[PDB]
Amino acid sequence: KPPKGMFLSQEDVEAVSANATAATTVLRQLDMELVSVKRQIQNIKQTNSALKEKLDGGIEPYRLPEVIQKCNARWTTEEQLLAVQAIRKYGRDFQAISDVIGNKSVVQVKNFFVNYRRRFNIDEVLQEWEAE
Amino acid sequence: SGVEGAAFQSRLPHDRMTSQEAACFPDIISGPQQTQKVFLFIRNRTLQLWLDNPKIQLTFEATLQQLEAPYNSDTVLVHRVHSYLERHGLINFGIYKRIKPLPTKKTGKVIIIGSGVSGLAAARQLQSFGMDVTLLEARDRVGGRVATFRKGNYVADLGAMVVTGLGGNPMAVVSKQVNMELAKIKQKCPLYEANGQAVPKEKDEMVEQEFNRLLEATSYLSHQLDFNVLNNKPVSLGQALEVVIQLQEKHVKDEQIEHWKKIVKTQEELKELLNKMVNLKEKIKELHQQYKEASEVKPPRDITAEFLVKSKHRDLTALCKEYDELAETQGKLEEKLQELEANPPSDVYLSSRDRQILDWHFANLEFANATPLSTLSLKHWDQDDDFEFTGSHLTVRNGYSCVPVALAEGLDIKLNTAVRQVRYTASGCEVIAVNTRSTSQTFIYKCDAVLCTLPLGVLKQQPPAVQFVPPLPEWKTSAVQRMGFGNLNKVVLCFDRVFWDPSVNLFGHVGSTTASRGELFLFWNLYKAPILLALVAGEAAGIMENISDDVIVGRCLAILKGIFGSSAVPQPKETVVSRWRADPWARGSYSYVAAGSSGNDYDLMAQPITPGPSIPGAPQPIPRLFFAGEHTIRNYPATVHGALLSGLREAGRIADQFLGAM
Ligand SMILES: Cc1cc2nc3c(=O)[nH]c(=O)nc-3n(C[C@H](O)[C@H](O)[C@H](O)COP(=O)(O)OP(=O)(O)OC[C@H]3O[C@@H](n4cnc5c(N)ncnc54)[C@H](O)[C@@H]3O)c2cc1C
Ligand SMILES: CC(C)(O)Cc1ccc(-c2ccc(C(=O)N3CC[C@@H](N)C3)cc2-c2ccc(C#N)c(F)c2)c(F)c1
Repeated sequence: KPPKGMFLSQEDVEAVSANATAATTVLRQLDMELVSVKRQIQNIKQTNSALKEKLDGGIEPYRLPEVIQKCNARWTTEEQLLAVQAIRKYGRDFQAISDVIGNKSVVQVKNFFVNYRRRFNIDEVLQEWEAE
Repeated sequence: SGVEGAAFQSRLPHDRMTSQEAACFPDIISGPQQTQKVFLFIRNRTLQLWLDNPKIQLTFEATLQQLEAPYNSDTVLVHRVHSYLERHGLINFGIYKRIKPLPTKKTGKVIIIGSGVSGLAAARQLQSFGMDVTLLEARDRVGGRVATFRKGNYVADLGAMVVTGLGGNPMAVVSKQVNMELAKIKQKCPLYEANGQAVPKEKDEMVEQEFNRLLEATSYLSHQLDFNVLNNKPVSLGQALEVVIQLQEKHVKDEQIEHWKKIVKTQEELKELLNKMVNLKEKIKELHQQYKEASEVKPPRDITAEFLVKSKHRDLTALCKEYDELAETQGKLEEKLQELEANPPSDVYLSSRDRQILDWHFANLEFANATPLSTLSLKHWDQDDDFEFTGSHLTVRNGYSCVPVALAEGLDIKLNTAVRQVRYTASGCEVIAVNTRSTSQTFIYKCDAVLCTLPLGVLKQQPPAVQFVPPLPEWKTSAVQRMGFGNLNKVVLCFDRVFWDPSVNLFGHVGSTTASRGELFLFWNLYKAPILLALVAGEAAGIMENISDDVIVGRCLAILKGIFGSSAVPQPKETVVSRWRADPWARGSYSYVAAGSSGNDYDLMAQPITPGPSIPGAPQPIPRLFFAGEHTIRNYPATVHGALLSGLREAGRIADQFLGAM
């Protein structure tokens, strides 16, 4: 209804036109609520600027050089044993367990859980992972 | 249509009968539509004839000779039409050659107060109708607020210089009869701020758009949002502007508030993140040592400590996956803070260099309405806007006084005769005037009817310049309290040397305050000779009436020195100064629709007065006291045409009371 770029609700109107002053209240106080923010901005620009000083370093010094170990389904007593222990640190997480061992596919790791499950009391290997 | 163009030019609708032809053709309009469509032809034709040449009287014979049948046929109703039109001043008004000379069978005495256009129009009309008319004018000349200056080859209207279009303007006709040279006026208005250097396009254009945007805004504010009474007082136009503007100065702010409050939602998100990222870099520095430590334990090894290296190596590559996501997701957030911190909501509503130019756009408004916007009714100030003429606004190049004067030829005008008292009663009226030159010399005019063109200004005067006996009824007087009589004034600067730009008609000057927006806010050349007019409007013009002549021609020259340079602008060969509110035969410039008035007041102002009965128990008399001029005519106030129309009108009205039959 009002021409383009002109702003007027019986709300905004009735409020610049109660108390013979309450126009220069509303217009000349919002910019007080505006300055209060322009400072909160400043707080955080410093607060964050500080944390950005703590990250100069990156994590470049701490990156273990992750090599590809060409997968396998030869399930060594070596790897077999890591697996039980991994079950115990991890459970479910077929990925981590395979990430640990160095050759499965969550395929082959999902395969031990069940297949080798008979022989290594994996009941009591996951019953310790529900408690610690 | 062409015959319908005469209806338009006569301010009537070609396709329907008016509420007023109905008046006195209630037969035709009650009845069948064929008869109506014929009526209308005759009406419009008869007009077209008069118009197609208005410097000679159009008899009934002439109108019949020129109608082809089937309209030629109803010979009686063609008479009926020609007579309505003749009376009500739609034809055969202003200045003509009379084919039928004045019958000296004169019939009724009417005293008309004032030789203003309102007056002279009715006067000539009434005398055309056969009637003894005498005009009583306080001034030493005719025309009143049509006031033209002349010394040597210099000429300039000190009131009333525009023709607000010829499209349905009666003055169109008059200007044919008087052969007044009218000249158009060229759009271009260069504004010059307090310094003397022009405003540029860009800015100039910006503010007009804003001005206009701002007015429309008030109109919405009024008609739609209904902001028509802040605290049992009617609302000024000016008040609504102050409000509209203020809400534009709000918003502009809340715009900023919402933008910075959008930045913190960001900054504060990236903080909640920089924390996850610093604390990971902790879990990482550490976990890594542990994997250096357990990896140090060189092999062969038992499988619990092979598993220790194996497991810590996974867990460290987990966290570095994790922390790397967090620093994609970080520049994702320092991206958002370029976008926002880069282009912000707008700084301000209006520059103080702008709100200053905007003040000049308002001064222009205060000028044409001849009043402070403080005072204009919001609901009603523009009520005359549906009726504005077509055509370009023109200016009277040869001095507008030529018209009054023309009109006054052949009329009993008693000049310097200043009505002091108007008495009116059942049996007739007594008007008591005095001579202005000696106040003591007392005159008495007896008549059947008084027509009062006394200006609204004058009518308002307290204590009263003119006394009504008996007094005017509360309703009429109340109307006068209510309506607005406004004010403007003019400085007339006559030079030898055409120093402004010839191709430029008019150019503003921008005042430094709001309070001072009116002071010489505009300058106008329109005359063959080297004359510039300096116009004063608004709250200003009221005050500039006090400041001496030389002082005003001061600032006149000053702001011309600015706009043009001390080298270029002479002293002026001749000067003159409006000052209308002080002139006592005026008390101002023209009417306006004060807040709390409506257009209805203009109709109350026209309503004639009918006295009490002579001998109690007598029959209800006729009306004795009538009213014309620009304050009476709600569709055309504060104009020459409106005045002239009001006169045309009362004359018809008076005739119908005192000669009824044609
Ligand atoms: C500065 C100015 C500029 C204007 N510009 C324009 C314009 O550009 N275009 C436009 O269309 N209109 C304009 N007008 C309006 C127009 O001039 C008038 O509306 C018009 O002349 C009104 O005629 P009137 O007959 O109503 O009143 P007036 O013409 O004032 O005449 C009334 C007469 O009554 C006389 N009188 C007053 N008191 C007494 C008394 N006590 N006894 C006896 N006689 C008395 C006066 O002296 C005067 O002669 C302007 C007016 C002013 C002041
Ligand atoms: C607009 C600009 C450039 O400022 C010059 C200009 C042109 C026409 C008018 C005008 C428009 C409409 C009207 C006009 O018709 N109205 C509406 C009725 C009443 N409200 C005035 C009158 C003028 C005008 C009024 C006073 C003087 C004087 N002196 C003048 F020369 C012209 C105007 F006020 C100013």
